[PDB]
Amino acid sequence: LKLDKENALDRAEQAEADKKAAEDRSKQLEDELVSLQKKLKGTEDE
Amino acid sequence: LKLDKENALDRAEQAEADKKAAEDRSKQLEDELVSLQKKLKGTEDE
Repeated sequence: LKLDKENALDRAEQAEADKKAAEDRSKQLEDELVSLQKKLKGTEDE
Repeated sequence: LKLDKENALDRAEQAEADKKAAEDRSKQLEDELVSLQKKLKGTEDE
C-alpha cells in the first residue's frame, strides 16, 4: 500500500534526514577535529 | 507504491547505512575530538 511505502519511505526519508543530521554531526566533528587539532596546535605552539 | 515499501525499505537500509556511516564517523570523530580535546587540554594545562 501507499502506507507501506510511506512508512518505508519515512524510514528512508528520515534516514536521509538522519544522514543529513549524522553528516552534520560528522562534518561538524571533522571541522571540530580541525578546530581541536588547530587549537591543540594552538596550545602546542603556545 | 506496491514495491515502494521494498524500494524504500532498501532505500532505508542504504540511507541508514549512510546515516550510520556518517554517524559512525560522528562517533569516530567524536572519539578523535575528545582525544584531541584531551591532548589539547594536555597541551593547555601544559
